[PDB]
Order: sequence, then C-alpha cells, then structure tokens
Amino acid sequence: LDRFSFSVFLKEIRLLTALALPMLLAQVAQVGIGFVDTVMAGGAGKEDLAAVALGSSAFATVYITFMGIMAALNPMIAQLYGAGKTGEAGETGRQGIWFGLILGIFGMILMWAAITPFRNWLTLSDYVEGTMAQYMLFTSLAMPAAMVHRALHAYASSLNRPRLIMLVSFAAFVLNVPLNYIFVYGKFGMPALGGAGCGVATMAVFWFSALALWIYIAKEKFFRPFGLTAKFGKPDWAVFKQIWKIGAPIGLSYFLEASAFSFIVFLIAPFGEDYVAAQQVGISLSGILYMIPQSVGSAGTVRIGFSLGRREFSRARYISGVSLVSGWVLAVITVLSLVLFRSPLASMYNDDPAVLSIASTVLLFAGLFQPADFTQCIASYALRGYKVTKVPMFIHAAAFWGCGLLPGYLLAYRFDMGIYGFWTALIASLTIAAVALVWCLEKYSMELVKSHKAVSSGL
Amino acid sequence: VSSVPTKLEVVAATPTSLLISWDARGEYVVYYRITYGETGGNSPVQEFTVPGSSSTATISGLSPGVDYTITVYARSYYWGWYSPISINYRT
Ligand SMILES: CCNc1cc2oc3c/c(=[NH+]/CC)c(C)cc-3c(-c3ccccc3C(=O)OCC)c2cc1C
Repeated sequence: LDRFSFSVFLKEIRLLTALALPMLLAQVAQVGIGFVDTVMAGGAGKEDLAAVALGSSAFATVYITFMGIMAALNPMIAQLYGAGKTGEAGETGRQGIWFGLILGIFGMILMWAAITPFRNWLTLSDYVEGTMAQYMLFTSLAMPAAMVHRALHAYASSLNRPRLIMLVSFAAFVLNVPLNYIFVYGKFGMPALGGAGCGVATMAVFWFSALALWIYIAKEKFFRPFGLTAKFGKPDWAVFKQIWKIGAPIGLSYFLEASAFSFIVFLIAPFGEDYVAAQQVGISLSGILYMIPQSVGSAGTVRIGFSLGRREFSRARYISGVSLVSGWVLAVITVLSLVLFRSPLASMYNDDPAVLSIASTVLLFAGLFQPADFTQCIASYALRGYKVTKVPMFIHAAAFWGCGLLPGYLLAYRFDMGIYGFWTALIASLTIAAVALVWCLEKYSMELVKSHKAVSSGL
Repeated sequence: VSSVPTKLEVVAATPTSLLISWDARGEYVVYYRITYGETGGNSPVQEFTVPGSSSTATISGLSPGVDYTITVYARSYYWGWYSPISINYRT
C-alpha cells in the first residue's frame, strides 16, 4: 500500500569508485559497428533507388532479435569468472558458438524464407516494390547471420576484462568501407551487383570479424575449446538448453523494440506522413546515442553476474545502483541536448532521407520517454544482466508494448498537438519500468541477504 | 598456531539440505571435519568430512526449517587443528 519496491536508495556506502568504465569501450566498439551502416546508407547513394535499408533493416530483425539470445550469455560466462575454467566456462563459449551458428543458421535460413516482401496492404515505401535488387541484400547479406552470431558470441565472451573488440570492430568497419563499394561498382572485384552489393560487402565483413574471434586466442590463456561443439546429455544437452531460458526471455523481449518498430512505423500511416515520418531522423537519433547509454548496463551486466561467481553478494548489486545511476547522470545531462538541440545545418540526407523544412515535434519525446527509459532497460541488463532475471523480464516488456498498445491509437485522436501523444503510456507504460524491474533490484539486491548466508567471517 | 578456515557462507538450502561454501586456500597438510547439529543443544552432533580446498561442499540436511549451527575444521602440519569457524544459519 506504499513501498513494495522496498528500501530504495541503498546502493550507496563509498562506491564513488565503481570503475565499470571499460564497460564503455564494450559499447564504443558498438558505435564502431553502428556506423558502417551510414557509410552504406550514404555508400549506396551512388545507386539512387538504392534505398537498400529496405532489407538491411528488415534483416537486422533476426539479427538483433536472435542476437538477444546470444549476448544472453553475458552473465553465463562472466559469472563463471568466479569459477575457474574459462574453457568449461568456455565449453559454454564453445557450446554456444555452436548455437551462434546453429541459431546462426536460422537467421541464415528464416532469412531464406524471409524474401517474400512480394506482399501488400498499406502505404508507399512500406509495401510498394518497383525494382527490387533488395532481392540480394536479402540474401547476399542474409546468407551471413550464420558467421555473424559467432561474431557476437565473441563479445558474448568478452565478459571478463576485454574489449579486443574495440580493436577489431573498428578495423572491421574500416575494412568494409573500401570493400563496401568495390561491390556496388568496383575494381578487379565482382564489380557489378551494387544494390545488395553494399551488403555482400557488409556481410563479407561479418565473416572477417567472425575470425577476429578466432584470432584472439592470442593474448593469453585459452578460450579455445572448439573440440567438437556437440551437445547430447539426456534427450537434448543443456549448457545450451541452459542458454535457452536466458535467450527466449531476451529475444522475445528484444521484441520490445521490435514493435517499437510497428508502432513507430505505423504512425507515419494516417495522413500523418510528412514531419511524422521525420520521427526517424528523430528516433533514429534515439537509437544513435541511446546506444552508448543503455548499453553500459548491457556491459555493466558483467560486473554484476561476474561479482556473483566471485561471491561478492551485492558488493556488486550495490554497485548495480552506482552503475544504474552514473550514466543516469548522463541520462539527464544528455536528455538536455535532445529536447534542446536540433538536427541543424550539418544534417544533409543520410541515415533517413529528410532534413530541411520540418518540425521539432520530434524533440517532444526526446524527453518524454528519454531518461525515463534510458536506464529502464539498463536496470534489465543488470537483472537479467545479473541474474536469471529476464525469466519473465520477458513479461517486463509484455507491458512496454501492451500498455502502450492503446496510446498507440492515442496520438491519432489526440488531445494536444500529440505528435508525442501515443508516446503516452509508451512513456508511462515505459516508466512502469522505473518500477517492474528496479523493483526486482530491491526484491533483488534483497536476495543477497537470503543468499549471503554468512554476514562476515573470522580473521 | 593461527586463525580459522576464515570464510562464512551457506548461500541457501534445498529447503531440506544445505550448501556450505567456504574458504580453503589450498588445504592444509589437508582436511576438513565439519560439525553437525542444530543450535538446539539436544539433537546430537554428526560429522561430514572432506579433502582439498573443499570446505566448499554440501550437507545431508535432514530435519525441516529448524535452526542448525555447523562449524568447519582446519587440519594441518601437526595432525592437529588449525582452528575452527562457525555460522548457525539454518533452513
Ligand atoms: C541506426 C539505426 N538506423 C535505422 C535506420 C532506418 O532507416 C530507414 C529508412 C527508410 N527509408 C527508405 C526511403 C525506411 C522505409 C525504413 C528505415 C528503417 C526501418 C524500416 C522498416 C522497419 C523498421 C525500421 C526501423 O528499425 O526503425 C527504427 C527507427 C531503419 C531502421 C534503423 C534501425
């Protein structure tokens, strides 16, 4: 009847020195990849009707979705950095790299099926189809999601002090941009197929960054145990089936932002059109530098599950706080440069072709949801991220869609100039997470009382 | 001449039986006897006994939610006892 989210603030003693700061260069090697994209958004500008994103962001559906599963070992493997064998911890790293290759060949297979956007029911440039050499970014770049899960099962095994990935997913991107075009139209290379061939380039570099795992059983002791990855243990082998209900819970919960896909791209669908399909140089600028935000926790997620093995019970979940809060400093000290600043005279026609002469009723949610969500997932990559607990964190987001279902058709009927108006209970559906989660992260840093079953020792 | 197998932890039970996972940095010359009873004083004592760096093991936890106190034992150099340490935290 008042506080069923327990003793709030306690996530503080003298932890001013929580240095989950390499867990920034885990998501700055993720700007590193975030940003090839634009170099082939405006790389396949050379081709005009190479709007290509037309598959390339309907591919990375069964990337980021399946990817959910995969980066769901982030605890699995950091938490057994409080065990000993990086190669039993690693015979997961392997057992999954089998997964990231095995579910990798479903990206790579459900991608096969995928190719039938020969379908129609609503609005132009989201059904239309004249010439589709999308045909081939659909495969030439959907034939990759095999190697490309294994190429994430990488930093799904940099859950233990490295980002040898900021090394590569940089000289991965650089490698691709030469490459990128030598297919769109190129040299010696297969120079022709260029609208797909920006992605035969992209996908070619997934496979190169695939062996920028292989090449980092290099700096110290092993995470190489690629002895036959096989499973079989009863009817079917876990440490794999175990990956299962960290995976489901996250993918099907990356189907949060997977209908924050069909809400957002179905309210350009009334006669809303113009500056309402400018809700994408808008919310693609959520995405843009929401990625370094959000994903400190989707990296901090180690330094919690890790310090669970290394049995520092909430000497970790009472860093889950002073990590919740530290880019929650930047949550607000850059929710300011969002409702404030614009897309001004340096915005040309890049990641989405529309800049000059449209409204800032697009900054009107660069606050609404903006830091009242910033973290309301980094509280998940710290829950899940710490524990089992995406188990129905899954059902965390069965509201951050089904609660903002009706403030879906509650802009199109709006009280105010409610361009941010179905961003109603999709900022209030979406700060019923200031609760749901960070309620189980005080039901939860309250299980490391129950678990901390001897409060201190002898000496 | 020293101090105890100096960690404490029983994480949880399997609400009948319990996990006891404590310090053991090596062993010594090597060995653990672990005491076994409530804190009731009545219900006599029993003994698990283990090897290596393994005060990190698990009990037969018979009786229900009942308070239970159980110490571990160091053994060393001298076939004697390098000190003992207990927590009481039951089911
Ligand atoms: C840095 C990420 N950048 C992104 C850039 C994008 O640019 C797009 C341009 C387009 N114009 C071609 C003329 C169309 C039609 C869709 C686009 C999507 C898109 C398309 C279909 C369904 C969903 C999305 C989608 O994911 O929307 C999120 C904003 C998209 C997605 C992401 C993630």
